Amino acid sequence: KVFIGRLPIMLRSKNCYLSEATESDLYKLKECP
Amino acid sequence: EEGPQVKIREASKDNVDFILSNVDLAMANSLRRVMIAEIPTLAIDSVEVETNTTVLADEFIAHRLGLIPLQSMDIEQLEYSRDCFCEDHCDKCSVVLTLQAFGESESTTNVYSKDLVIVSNLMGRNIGHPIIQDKEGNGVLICKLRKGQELKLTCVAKKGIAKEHAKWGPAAAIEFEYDPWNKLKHTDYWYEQDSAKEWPQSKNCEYEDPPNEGDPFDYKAQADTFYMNVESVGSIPVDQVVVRGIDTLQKKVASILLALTQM
Amino acid sequence: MIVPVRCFSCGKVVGDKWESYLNLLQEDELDEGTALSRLGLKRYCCRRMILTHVDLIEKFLRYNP
Amino acid sequence: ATLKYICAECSSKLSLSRTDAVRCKDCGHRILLKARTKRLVQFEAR
Amino acid sequence: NQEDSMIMNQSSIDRGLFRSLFFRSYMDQEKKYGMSITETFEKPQRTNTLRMKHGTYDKLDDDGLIAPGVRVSGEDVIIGKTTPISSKRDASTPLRSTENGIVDQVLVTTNQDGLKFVKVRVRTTKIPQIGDKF
Ligand SMILES: [Zn+2]
Ligand SMILES: [Zn+2]
Ligand SMILES: [Zn+2]
Repeated sequence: KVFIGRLPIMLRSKNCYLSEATESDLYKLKECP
Repeated sequence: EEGPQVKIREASKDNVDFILSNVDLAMANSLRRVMIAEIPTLAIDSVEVETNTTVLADEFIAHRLGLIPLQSMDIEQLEYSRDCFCEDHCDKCSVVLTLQAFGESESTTNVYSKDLVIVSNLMGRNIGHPIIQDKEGNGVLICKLRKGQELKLTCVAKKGIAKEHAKWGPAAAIEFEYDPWNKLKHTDYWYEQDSAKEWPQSKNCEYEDPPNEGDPFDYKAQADTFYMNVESVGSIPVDQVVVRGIDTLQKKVASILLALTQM
Repeated sequence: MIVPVRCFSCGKVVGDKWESYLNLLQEDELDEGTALSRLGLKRYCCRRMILTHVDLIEKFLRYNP
Repeated sequence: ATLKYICAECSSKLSLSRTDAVRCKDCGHRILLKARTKRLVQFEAR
Repeated sequence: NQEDSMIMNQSSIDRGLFRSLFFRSYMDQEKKYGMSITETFEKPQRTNTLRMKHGTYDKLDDDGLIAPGVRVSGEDVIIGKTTPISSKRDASTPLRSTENGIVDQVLVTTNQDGLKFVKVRVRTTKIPQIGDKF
């Protein structure tokens, strides 16, 4: 409903995009597997 | 026949195993050094980059390029750039190579030493051609390309010696040994129980005779007869790595004798 | 990260050997040791050169542009 | 032919000037690179 | 090789033994002074103020940014930026005094608040020299 600031995210955590990306997805995302 | 004799045991396109009879150690070693550093070869020594869509650094490739062996046969009929009179280089002192590479295929496209091509005029002398000892006829993988990975270079190869850079090294490794049975007592073998049983006997033990226990030490004994193996990287053929090793060393001694005449 | 041209120690051109080394292990199902000597790598200076190299170039190529 | 800037993601030449918007022509992403000098650089082969 | 030191094969060093690759990223942003009083990225010269760097600006393009091919060296200017007042005071970032190298990759983007954001990478190759630890 209401916005109360932004929370920094840990890389490879639940809320990080990279938690579900495959070896090939990462290479595509310019991130090291 | 003459002063120091020679007996070729085994020979190939890239390896000569011989015995140097009737010589001094100093001479046999001076020849070793000359073959290592003082023989002149041709090597890439300027890499002008145009495009590099590669994963690899321009200088990584540049360093890598010099280390490729080039035909150095008729090298002696080519001036050292430094002694030539042109600003930078020309056909009298340098061989110009050109490399163009692009990943046309979906699969990784490779760049080989075969892919370099001479653009300068060789004036009808066996030089510049990259050495390909490869069974498949490619020889030396420079680097790899993906999709639109492009590589455009111009290379200037010049005369030079390995004492300036190991890329101008005409030889791989010179195997050198004398006195297999330690008769000259030039070593005091480290041991636990039996020095003779602990230390392996070299292949050269068949070319000399075991000392016989009850025989006292020969304090007069001197080392002539040296078992050597000169290996060529490819630039110059093995026979010449030896021959030019002998002529270069002669020329060095000659210069001294010649310089003494100006004095 | 791409096979070194020449062995650091004695300078035997180890450059061409790579592709042929990988093919001896994969295809000819040879053990690393025998495969090495088959390419002609006699001294251990040359032997480590191939035997101990990690071809990171293949990883870097996986990155699109 | 000659390119001021190159897009990082879709590697599409963008050859822009100032106040032309730092975004790319198709995908949004501002990333943008500077693309090599035509004044060719030489190296010693050591 | 006495007392914790070591001798190394120069012939091996040439063949590529223990060669390194050193990169350094230099970063800059166009500063904003409230009333749209913003700094700009440009190759500057003389002009009324004259507060400027010793080093050569002649390596910079018209955007005040070196192209990714160039070989930088001394106190050579890497990023050319300028601040006006109430006009060439300087704001340019020169290559670290000690250093030298080749411009590797130059990126021009935007900071979350719409300012011109620039990162410049400078690549060099490190050869194992004498005081080099191992
Ligand atoms: Zn010339
Ligand atoms: Zn070796
Ligand atoms: Zn884009």
